[PDB]
Amino acid sequence: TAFLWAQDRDGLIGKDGHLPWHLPDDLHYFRAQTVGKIMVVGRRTYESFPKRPLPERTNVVLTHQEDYQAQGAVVVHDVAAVFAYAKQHPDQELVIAGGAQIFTAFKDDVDTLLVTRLAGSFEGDTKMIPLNWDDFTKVSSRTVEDTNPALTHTYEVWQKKA
Ligand SMILES: COc1cc(Cc2c[nH+]c(N)nc2N)cc(OCCC[C@@H](CCC(=O)[O-])C(=O)[O-])c1Br
Repeated sequence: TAFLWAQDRDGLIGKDGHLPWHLPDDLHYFRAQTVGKIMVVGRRTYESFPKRPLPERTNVVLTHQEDYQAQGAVVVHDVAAVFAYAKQHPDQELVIAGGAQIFTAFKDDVDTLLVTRLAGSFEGDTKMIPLNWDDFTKVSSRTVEDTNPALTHTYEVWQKKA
């Protein structure tokens, strides 16, 4: 299982139910880090995607609303239904794309961290969840410089130690 996210310097992830920034290079990497996989999102992060569902992946939407309708997405109500879906498909990797209430609900079962780190600081209201960064190694780090310098970003792959 991987966590897919992008933060600012301080660990901010969201503002007012949307992204605090617009970064196109990172949302092209959101597409193709999840083209083909089982993508898990909380119900609020699903509703804030422009296309609903976004294509070519399984979108799994976690919601406590028994009646919630998302045509073409896998609508489930608890974590044990996400893993009971992921057990049915042994060839598709599980990717937890957020927000903060879903990254709490799979905190214990993550093995990889796919972080984008923005060099700047943005205003918002949601942070990334606290994680034991000492339990993971940074394997791979690739920087991309943007002509807005707050938007210069590093893509970092972390993998959990034995
Ligand atoms: C709510 O706002 C968003 C937040 C994210 C969240 C997010 C972004 N980036 C990263 N790396 N981690 C995240 N958790 C993704 C997203 O759409 C991904 C869009 C993929 C599009 C192509 C987008 C593009 O043209 O760049 C597609 O059609 O597959 C949107 Br819109």
